[PDB]
Amino acid sequence: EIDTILSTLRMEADPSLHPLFEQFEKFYEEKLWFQLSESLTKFFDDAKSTPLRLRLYDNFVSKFYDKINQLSVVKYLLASLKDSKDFDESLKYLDDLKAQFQELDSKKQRNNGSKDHGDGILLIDSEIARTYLLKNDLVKARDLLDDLEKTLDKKDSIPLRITNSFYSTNSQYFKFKNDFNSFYYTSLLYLSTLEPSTSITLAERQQLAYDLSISALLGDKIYNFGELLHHPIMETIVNDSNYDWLFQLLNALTVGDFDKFDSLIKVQISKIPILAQHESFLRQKICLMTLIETVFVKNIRMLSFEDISKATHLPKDNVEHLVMRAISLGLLKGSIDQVNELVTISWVQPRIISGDQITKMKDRLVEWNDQVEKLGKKMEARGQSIWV
Amino acid sequence: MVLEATVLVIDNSEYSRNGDFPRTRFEAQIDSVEFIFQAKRNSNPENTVGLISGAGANPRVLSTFTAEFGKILAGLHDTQIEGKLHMATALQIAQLTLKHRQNKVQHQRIVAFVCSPISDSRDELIRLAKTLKKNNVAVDIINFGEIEQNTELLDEFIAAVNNPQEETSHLLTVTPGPRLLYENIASSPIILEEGSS
Repeated sequence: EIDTILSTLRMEADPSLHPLFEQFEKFYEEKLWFQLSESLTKFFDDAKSTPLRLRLYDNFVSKFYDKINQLSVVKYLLASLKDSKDFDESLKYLDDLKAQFQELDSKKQRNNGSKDHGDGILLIDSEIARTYLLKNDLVKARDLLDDLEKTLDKKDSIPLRITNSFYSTNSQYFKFKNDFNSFYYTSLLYLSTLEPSTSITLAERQQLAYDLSISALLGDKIYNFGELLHHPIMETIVNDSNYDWLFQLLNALTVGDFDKFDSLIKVQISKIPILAQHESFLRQKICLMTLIETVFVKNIRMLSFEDISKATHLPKDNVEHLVMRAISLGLLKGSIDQVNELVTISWVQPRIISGDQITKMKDRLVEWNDQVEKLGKKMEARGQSIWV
Repeated sequence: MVLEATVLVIDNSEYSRNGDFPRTRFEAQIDSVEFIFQAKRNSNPENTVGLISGAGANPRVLSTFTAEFGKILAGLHDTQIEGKLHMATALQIAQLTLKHRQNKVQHQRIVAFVCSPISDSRDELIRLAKTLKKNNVAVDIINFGEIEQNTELLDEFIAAVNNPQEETSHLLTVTPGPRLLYENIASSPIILEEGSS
């Protein structure tokens, strides 16, 4: 039964991979099924690339169609169909399974005690959208996102596994459209809810990191550059060669120098054509950052066009445009004169709070406490005979 | 038997679904929880049983002490099939439940099905040992899960709890073969048992 199937897997495979097929069979005899589930996991962790991976699934799913937990089972298929080079085949298998899960739930309910079963279904619809996108159908995936999003919100919560796959599809779609802004939001969440599995290869995580850095260079209101380098995702890959000059564009932006930025960008614009098509956004971005920064670290509320023009290396003609985009983006608030040529700031954007700034907050509160306590002492002496 | 208050503890670990008992161990348990409730009542009808889970990843009080199986049934069907048994929490929770009752002249018992090996701290086990001896609570554990690859940490403590006393605490070990789970509990003493007095 399982015996005939087991022989057939071993033969077409390599000698190195015979004991893997053997571990499963052993758990089956003893009937320890906690161990059988774990041992499938070791398989799909690092041998989802073997040609037999899909068939191996086909015997186990039939047995544990309604016996063990639905999240467990489904998980194997998804990993198997991430390793197929033929996506027409991938779409067919999902479409059958999708169909089985709609029948299954009738049966399955009585076995568990009472449980959900929409868990497998949500993951299947994501895989249909991802197959479409690797084949370049933006629209078919597009109506699948809408319908899939609403079902997340219908529940009080979605699991971390389920929501990674939903956010998996969103990342793929956005980088084709070439919206940096959209790509950025999906990646920061993906790291938060990121699966604890080693089943998600590090190769994907690296690739995802490169694209993330690119979103924030071309971005439109992202002043989270320091923040990006704190999280493990970028911190550890600083000493890799192709992600050197890439992080140096982060660091040049921070300190607000124009020369380190100039020397870098002239090389990488030529080398990589991604920086070429979004050139218009890239130059402006520095200018905006310089402006905000000079405003934030100081405590005064106005600057002449003369101070601004030296800082940003722009003439006073372009400076008035620079100011208009900053107010519009939501970085600053204020008003503009051209008759005294001031920018009057009235609002600054709360940014990363450093240890030093906490001390600073505190000093002022002590100043205000004393003032209140003093006034309240006088206000007792006054009105002493007239109170309730 | 005598008028007895029992907390039945159900394990909802991910070894509670092993194929050892037909059809699945989880379906085997539905039949045993029902079976056991009934055995106790038919012995002497002044028995009551409450329901708590020791697993689901969280322990949960479903049911306090009741003479209706309809509530105990209702608590059982609401379960989440994955967990891990937290041995320590079940004993404590069970003990507090036993302090408050509708009759406070009843024997104090905890019966727990254990479907997995324990992952609990050693120190933690030693503290509960003397907590059961302070409050004069006796416990029969039905084990068919902690003998599959584990050795009984629990043995010494369960022994210690026994005193001359109309209740006898016992470790009950079940061969985990096919003959169904309610049947092995029935053929184990649990209402065929004698006292220590």
